[PDB]
Amino acid sequence: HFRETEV
Amino acid sequence: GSVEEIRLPRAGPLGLSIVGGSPGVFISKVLPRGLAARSGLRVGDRILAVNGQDVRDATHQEAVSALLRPELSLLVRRD
Repeated sequence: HFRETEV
Repeated sequence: GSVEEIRLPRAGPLGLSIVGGSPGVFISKVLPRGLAARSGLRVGDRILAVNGQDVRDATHQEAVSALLRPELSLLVRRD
């Protein structure tokens, strides 16, 4: 639904 | 009310996750132990700039790329 990216 | 500068002394992994991008890019997660948490970044922070790079209207990937440049100074706003 809302792309989330680990950094 | 305020804009804030959150600076991360990078070792590499930041320990944060972001959501949004092209209605703005927001911190969605901060790993409790990670560098981002230790440096004071907080979930709900909206990332406005990274080391002087304006990311207010940045793509999601653009924001990721800005965060992974080779201290990491993040200008953030909280709604």
